[PDB]
Amino acid sequence: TFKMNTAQKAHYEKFINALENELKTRHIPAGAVIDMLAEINTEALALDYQIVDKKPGTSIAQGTKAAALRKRFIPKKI
Repeated sequence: TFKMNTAQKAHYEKFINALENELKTRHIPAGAVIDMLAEINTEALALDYQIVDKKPGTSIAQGTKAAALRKRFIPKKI
């Protein structure tokens, strides 16, 4: 994330942490992940970056931690 500025990184980390928190108590199905990506990327757009799912069209398992999330949901400057 060395290419990203502080605003982009703050937004991205807020997302990763919130996502980890959601996953404490549930699985998130593939269609919900797609909806989530559109929601967060619409916001990230205003900050000139996007989050890319490296495992697109898949669900996310309960208990998945931030370090794992960061390897799957990768931020890229637009």
